[PDB]
Amino acid sequence: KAVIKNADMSEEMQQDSVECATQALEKYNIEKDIAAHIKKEFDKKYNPTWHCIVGRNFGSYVTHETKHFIYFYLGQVAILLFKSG
Amino acid sequence: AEMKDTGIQVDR
Repeated sequence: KAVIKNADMSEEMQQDSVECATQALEKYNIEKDIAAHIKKEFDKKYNPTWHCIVGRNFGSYVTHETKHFIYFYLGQVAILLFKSG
Repeated sequence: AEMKDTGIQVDR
């Protein structure tokens, strides 16, 4: 049950975020590894440089390229994926 | 090229 809280990317790039995060959740138990999976995939499919944060409790402030930002809920975790550089 | 500064708070 994905829930988009704040998206800036295209409906297509947005679908790839959810899907990609889904596979990582089906595979990894540790947030850091889930974050890595998603980051590495986006660096590949959409070129560097991306950054990913996964967790249940945190606040952040970042600088990103417009149309390249997404914050959403998947499972009981929240994912912040964005490109800068 | 066209940057934005965004903050997010997570408490689920």
